[PDB]
Parts: sequence; C-alpha cells; structure tokens
Amino acid sequence: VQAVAVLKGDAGVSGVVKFEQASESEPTTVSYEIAGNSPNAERGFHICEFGDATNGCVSAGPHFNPFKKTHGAPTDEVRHVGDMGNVKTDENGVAKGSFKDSLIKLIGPTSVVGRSVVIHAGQDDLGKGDTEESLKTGNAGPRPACGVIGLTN
Amino acid sequence: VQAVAVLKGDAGVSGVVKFEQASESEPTTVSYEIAGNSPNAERGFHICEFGDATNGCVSAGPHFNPFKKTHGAPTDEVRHVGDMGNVKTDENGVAKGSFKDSLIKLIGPTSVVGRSVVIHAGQDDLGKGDTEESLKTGNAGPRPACGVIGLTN
Ligand SMILES: [Cl-]
Ligand SMILES: [Cl-]
Ligand SMILES: [Cu+2]
Ligand SMILES: [Cu+2]
Ligand SMILES: [Zn+2]
Ligand SMILES: [Zn+2]
Repeated sequence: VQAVAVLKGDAGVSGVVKFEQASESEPTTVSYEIAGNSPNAERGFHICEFGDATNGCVSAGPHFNPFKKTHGAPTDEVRHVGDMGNVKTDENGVAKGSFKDSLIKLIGPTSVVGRSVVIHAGQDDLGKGDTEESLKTGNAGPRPACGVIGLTN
Repeated sequence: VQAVAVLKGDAGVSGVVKFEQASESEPTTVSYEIAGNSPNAERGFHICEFGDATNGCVSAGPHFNPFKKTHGAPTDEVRHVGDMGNVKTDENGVAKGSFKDSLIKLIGPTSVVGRSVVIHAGQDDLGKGDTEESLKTGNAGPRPACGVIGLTN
C-alpha cells in the first residue's frame, strides 16, 4: 500500500512525505523532502489525529495516540504513534531523508491514511523536557506546514 | 464517523465538503459549500481514486470505481461510486447544499477516506453524452479545485 502527504502553509515551508507498507505486520517506510526550514537545525516531524485542514494546521489536533501514552522519541517504548522525532535540515534549510517505523501503519485499525503529517517550527525535546508540555508535544512549537495523508498508486 | 475535504486550487474556486456516516450500512450525508464557480450553472462534483495532490488535481486520478462500471448519475444503478452528479451554483457562483448517498461510505473496504473530492469547470452530462468520454468523466472538463478527504472530530 502507498500513501502521500503534501505539506503546505503560508510560512514558506513545504514538502512531500511518502509512505509505503506491503502488509500490516511489516514496518512502514517514511520518505520525506521538506524545504524552507531554518538551516542546520532539528525540527519536530509528527503525525496528528485528524486530516482536518479547515483551520490551518491547528485542526489536525494532537499527535495520533490511540494507546494513550506520553510523547517520546520514535525509539522509545512509550511514545505516541505519530512520534517520528526530528528531521535534520541542511545549510539550505532542506530536510531530505527516509526511515522505517513499526508503529506507523497504512493498514489496519491504526491506519494513518486520512490523518495529518505536521512539520514544526521548533525542535522536539523528545519528551525529556522538564515540563508536562514536553509529554504531549515535545515542546516543538508552531506548525508551519501540514498535509492530509492520502492514498496513491 | 466524520470526514472533511478542503477544496483548493489556483483558479479561484474553493470550498469545504463534509461527510457523515454512523455505520457501514447507513448512507453518507454529503454537505458542501463551494465558491468561485460560474454563476447559475451546473458543475460536476466527483470523488476520485487517489488522495494524491503532488500534481495539482490531476494526480487524484479517475473517478473512484471499485466495481468497474461506467459513469452515470448518482440515481443510476450503473455509475461510479464517486459519481455525485452536478452541484448548482447561484448568481454569486456559490454552490451550497447537502444530500445522502448509499454507495459513498466512510467505513469498510470502499471507504473514501484518503481519496480526493473534485469540483469541475464544466457540467457533467451524466454519461448520456454520445461519446465514450461521457462514459468515464461525463465530459465535465477541467478540475479547478480538489481536496483530500480526511478524518475529523
Ligand atoms: Cl503537533
Ligand atoms: Cl474527474
Ligand atoms: Cu507535533
Ligand atoms: Cu470528475
Ligand atoms: Zn507526540
Ligand atoms: Zn464517474
């Protein structure tokens, strides 16, 4: 199965996020290319519960967390499903990369199809911040761009 | 279950399409509000197979047609699942309305979540055109706006 999200906003940030999962049990390969970020920085990259763009990136809601856990790093046992960590940006402010994740799926009851991918203005502290905000958003700040995850060929 | 699609493009047409379905067997209520169309006209309103916006509204692909039938009116027995007919525009070019459909669903294997809603520049002949193009698109012309159907609260 294949999915795609086109990140857009009015803050100059934009990109594309592709998703690939053969079967439910197999991890999903996430591939991204996002431009217009701050150069040489780490930016929060998350999947939110709703694919609702009626009010900018805010209507996407909280991080997808069907199991009601706290915010963590993608390598953590305790993390939200939509916790993909931080993406690195180069000297030109472009973040290009790829990775696999076993909690993010395009098939089954926890499918992210129809939900939103969000890129942050700030760095995700990965839940290690000494605040309770850290346990929900990683204190990653504003959402300059987002896109609904749709199905593709 | 509730879904929503925000129609956007560079042709001045835009709007919102809401979807509501309680259970699989029950019809889905489609509610829309689209502005920027030609005034006092009928415009093709369809759901396409892919929620892919990487290339404007073109990457949405053909009308959703999992049962491989020809293009028809929503009241036809032979029609594509994404065949919602034409929406009427007023003297100000706004199309506002609502309706229920039993083939369009937000639940099950034919779910439209993650697919695209498209508004046309022209009128859907409803498959009655004397061309084979009529049997696929209804000859509705260009796609000025489209949006991915995402999940919402
Ligand atoms: Cl977020
Ligand atoms: Cl079409
Ligand atoms: Cu976030
Ligand atoms: Cu069409
Ligand atoms: Zn999180
Ligand atoms: Zn059709």
